[PDB]
Amino acid sequence: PNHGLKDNANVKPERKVVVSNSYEGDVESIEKFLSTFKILPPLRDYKEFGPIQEIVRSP
Amino acid sequence: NNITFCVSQDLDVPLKVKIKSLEGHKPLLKPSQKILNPELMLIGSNVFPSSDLIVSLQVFDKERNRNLTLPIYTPYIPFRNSRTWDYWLTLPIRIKQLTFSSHLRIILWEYNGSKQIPFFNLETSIFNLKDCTLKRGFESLKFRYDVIDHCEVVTDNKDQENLNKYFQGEFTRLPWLDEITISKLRKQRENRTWPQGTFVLNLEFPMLELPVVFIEREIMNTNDPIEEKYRRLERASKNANLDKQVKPDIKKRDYLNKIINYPPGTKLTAHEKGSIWKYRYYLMNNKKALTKLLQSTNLREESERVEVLELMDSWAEIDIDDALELLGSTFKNLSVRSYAVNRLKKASDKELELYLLQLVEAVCFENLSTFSDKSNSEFTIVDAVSPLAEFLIRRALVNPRLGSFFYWYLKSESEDKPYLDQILSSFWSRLDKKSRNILNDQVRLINVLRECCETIKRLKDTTAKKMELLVHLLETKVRPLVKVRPIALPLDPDVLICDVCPETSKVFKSSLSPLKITFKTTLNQPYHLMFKVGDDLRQDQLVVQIISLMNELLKNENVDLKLTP
Amino acid sequence: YLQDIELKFIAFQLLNALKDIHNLNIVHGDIKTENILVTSWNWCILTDFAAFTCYLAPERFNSKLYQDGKSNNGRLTKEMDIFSLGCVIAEIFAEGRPIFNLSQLFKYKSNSYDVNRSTDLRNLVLDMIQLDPSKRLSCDELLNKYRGIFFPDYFYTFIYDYFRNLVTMTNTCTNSTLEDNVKLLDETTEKIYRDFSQICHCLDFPLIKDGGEIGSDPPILLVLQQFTKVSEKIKSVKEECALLFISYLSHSIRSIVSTATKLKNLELLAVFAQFVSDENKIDRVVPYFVCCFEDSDQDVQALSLLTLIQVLTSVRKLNQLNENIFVDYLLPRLKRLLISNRQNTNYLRIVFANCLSDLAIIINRFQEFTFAQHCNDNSSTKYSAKLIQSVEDLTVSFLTDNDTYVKMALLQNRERTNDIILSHLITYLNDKDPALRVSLIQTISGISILLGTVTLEQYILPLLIQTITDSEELVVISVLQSLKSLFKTGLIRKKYYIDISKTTSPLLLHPNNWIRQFTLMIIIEIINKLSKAEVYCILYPIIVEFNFKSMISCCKQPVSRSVYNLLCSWSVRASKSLFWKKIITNHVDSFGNNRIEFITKSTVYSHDNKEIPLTAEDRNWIDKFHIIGLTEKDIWKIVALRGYVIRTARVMAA
Repeated sequence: PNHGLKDNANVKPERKVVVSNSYEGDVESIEKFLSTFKILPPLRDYKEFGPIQEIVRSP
Repeated sequence: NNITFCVSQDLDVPLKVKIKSLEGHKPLLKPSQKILNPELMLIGSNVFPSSDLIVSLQVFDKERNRNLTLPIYTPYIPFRNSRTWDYWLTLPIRIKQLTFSSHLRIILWEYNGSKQIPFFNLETSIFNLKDCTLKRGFESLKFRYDVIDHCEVVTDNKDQENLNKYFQGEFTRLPWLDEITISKLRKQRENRTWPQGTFVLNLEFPMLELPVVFIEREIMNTNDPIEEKYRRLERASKNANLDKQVKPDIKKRDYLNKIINYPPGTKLTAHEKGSIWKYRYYLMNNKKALTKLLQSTNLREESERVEVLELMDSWAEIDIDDALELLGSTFKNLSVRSYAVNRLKKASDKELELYLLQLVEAVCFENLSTFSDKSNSEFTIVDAVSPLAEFLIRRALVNPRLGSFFYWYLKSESEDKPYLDQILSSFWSRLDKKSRNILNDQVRLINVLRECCETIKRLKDTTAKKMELLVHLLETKVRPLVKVRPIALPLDPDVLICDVCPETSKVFKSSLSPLKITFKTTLNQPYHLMFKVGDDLRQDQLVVQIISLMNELLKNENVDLKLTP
Repeated sequence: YLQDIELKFIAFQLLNALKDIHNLNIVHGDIKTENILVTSWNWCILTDFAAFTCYLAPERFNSKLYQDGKSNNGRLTKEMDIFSLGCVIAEIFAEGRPIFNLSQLFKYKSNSYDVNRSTDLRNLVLDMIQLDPSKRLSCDELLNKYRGIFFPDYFYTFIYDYFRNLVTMTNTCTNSTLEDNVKLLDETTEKIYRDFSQICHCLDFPLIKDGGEIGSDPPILLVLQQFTKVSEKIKSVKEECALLFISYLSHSIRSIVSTATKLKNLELLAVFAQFVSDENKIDRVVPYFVCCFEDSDQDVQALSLLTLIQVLTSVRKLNQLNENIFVDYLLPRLKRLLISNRQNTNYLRIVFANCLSDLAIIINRFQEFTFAQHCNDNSSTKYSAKLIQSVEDLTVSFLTDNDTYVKMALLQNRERTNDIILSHLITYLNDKDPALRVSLIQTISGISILLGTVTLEQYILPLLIQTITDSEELVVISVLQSLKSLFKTGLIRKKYYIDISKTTSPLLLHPNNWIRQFTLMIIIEIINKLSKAEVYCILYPIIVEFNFKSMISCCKQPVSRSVYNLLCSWSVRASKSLFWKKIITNHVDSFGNNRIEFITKSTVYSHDNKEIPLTAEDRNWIDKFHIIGLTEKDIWKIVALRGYVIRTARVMAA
């Protein structure tokens, strides 16, 4: 992990969420790897079945 | 530890693998030793040795079937304890260096009997098809004699344990129950299988982060051929093996001599350079063939430099006119500068006319000067402040006029190069006699005079008003000229100036605001002089010196073009 | 160097194809000059419309038909003029000097010329040379008249490869990075297609590629780099294979656009498979240049070592007398390139070069082959012999430099070099020099016995392969085994390997009799390897009756008869070393205790006498904590020596 902190001093890239399209090259395997993960779990929420209400509480 | 995706060159260091567990076949002593059995009369007949399983690791390269990685092997404990290690091991190939094409391999070498120790074989893949190196994660494998591999079921469960290491969304109570999952992974020991001709091993190589891999980058620089390649081939043809040196002669010697008669600044070809390399005899014979042959070869290794520098003092002394060709910065060779300085040791009156180019040489005189500067600083670390350069120093100390010329030449170079300012002091230290230094200070007052002219150019007034003011300033300057003693003249170093006529002076109407004054010399004759400030005259000055030198070249032809230098 | 027999014919063929295509484009008449065709790293000829002092190539038609500008005639030309100009240019390319002169034109007007310089080639050229329009040059007809039936197809595939090169050859016009991209891509595609392209003309089953792994899969596909060899230059070229296209692709591979460039240069080194003396020299010369070239990636050294290994696999006698001193200087250049950036691993290259030392001796044998070749003449046998002798005396210095570099890499500390010294010791047969190297390796073994004692084990195991004279050093090696008994368990197994290795070939009976007398007594350990080392005692006894009694004195087996019965004996010798390890822990505990009191109630036995007295009550309860059986009554006096050994292991600490 400390070596990962030294690698953080080297500071390569990464993203948790969606990132912009990377430049062409051998990284296309990593892009295809990004396309190898299922996505749009949240997109199914706003997609259909009308709108979404909010929580209203009481004493 | 953190997970993140990091490419090959992006990733830094070399791989390492921790290895722990196995699967007992139970067919022998638990170390896979000797193949135990009640039939052991045959075991004495088959001479079956008791082998203690140990391991070895090396990587099959790229599936290109080359060899890259390092074989490595650890110590021996009971393999009847099933040799549970979790022992880390490594080799010297980085991830940046690691080709995405690569594969791991392992050979389990036991310890059996007389000249006997067993051998088992296995292989696997380094990174993912997703480029993550073993997902930088824990795993389990299976292998037979050949063509066998690893799967994930309970190893897929273990891979989920690696998903605990792979940082799926997690919480603190989940961590305590991950201690309870240390109890669960403890419970995972229940596994059972009884295969044959093949075996299983539990091997975890969880890292912090998911690797990624690619090729290394590169640099295109200065669909084309290049310079260094031609150097490669030409240098490959440069063998010259049998050392016997013939001394042949033929009609081609004249043509070769003509080939050596080419201009100094020219760049010779390959065959011509070799023809000049075998021309060493005649090259030593002709004095004009020296510098050309010197540029016909490249000195890097001490091998060529040996015979070169050996023939440096051996060859006939070159013409001083052709000596200016090898005196350039194009050849930085120590022996070259040395021998040239020995040839330039004689300083004529034309050296004073060559002082302009000598200032250029002085500007180019610095190459790897850190050592020399440190050498001077070594002797300068004692008392507080308050090489052809030695030849230039001796020539400067010899004649006071030449020293004044060197100082005046240093005055211009002082602005461009800061080292020249201290080099002027080194020049003052180069001249022991202070007799010239007094007149040099009297001529140093001319800087204050130019400052006075600039002071006269500071205020803006009418043309006639500035003229009368220039007359008054010429009178105030005429007072100082009579007050101070005679100094060296700008026109010639030999002539000395006495005073200046105030009313005979003039003023330029140009934008540069030049000053024209007639100064009576020590020869009792008026001399008109035009000076300017706030501009660099080095261009027209060097051009004027070139005009004078060319005029000398014309005078050498015994014909005068009547050009005023 | 780039000029070759088939090369000129190839370039001329390309020019012929281009000219024929131009003739098929319904456009021609471009003036032919020697400056038209240009060459690149691909070593290919490329002609341009602008061919611009040099001797001009005249058109006979436009010349003879010219009067007052042909009565003010406009622009005119034909394919015939291009055929004659192309002819003269082709001859100029063939000889190296052209035929163009005023007297030559006058001779053309004289309808006669003296021919001095192949039959079919001369006729086909004379067809275009005699009369362009009249004699019917017919470039297409000559293209169909091409001699080689093989060469035509090979240069057809090379024409497709030339289209690939065109793909590589391809305000704003074209991008700068597009060149590098086109290069790397051209190379990768060049290899990927070089599989099947090799399969096309003159292939072999085994290779270093994937498709080559499939081809070698049929022919049985430790660690070494090997493939199909040259076999005396393709059996003296039975298929008549000469190709400079490989050298062209290598010269194009001289550049590098990625790390795929590694596989590119490797593919070039594979393309070196075709064996040609003069060509192999330049090909090998390129490799070292590549070595000293890129300090960026460490892979450069590896690829260079690969190409160098191929050069070692060339296996050809020296064509030029320069090959000796050129190799001697080649070693020095590699030595200069051996000095480089820190933390880089040159160990593999060291083991490789050391393994190639035998190939260096073979190079000396190649110098002897040059001497033998120069001895074929009269009054030049003794001269070549003396020359080879002097060159050998001069080669002694080169061998001294090599041994110096070897000792340097061995002294370097970077333990990977020590493992690289294994292959060095394997190939050391070429070096008959003194034991000084083994002494340096012995001091290295001591310094390893200090810190890297685990590696000292592996090195010592490999050190048993010495197989050298002065057997008096083997006694010191036995003492080094007693010193190997110190700590590392791997050193014990290694010493067992050395024990079997020494068991194979003996030296002195009596010394080894007492040696094995102690060692077999120390061989009673229950360790898996200790049993293996204990099994060598029977093999030792094979090499009689007096020795049988002397061995029967210390014999622990009453029922022992023979080797099988000795196996039953060892089967009855089964013991547990766990309580022995705990006993060693008690020994270290005693070392932590007070041994100061010598009271009761130095020779070899004095150590044991001092060992027993070390404890009284503690060792008793410790003896009561074990199995305490009659089979556990064994004292194992060797555990005292191993106790002082472990005391040295503890002397390596506080």
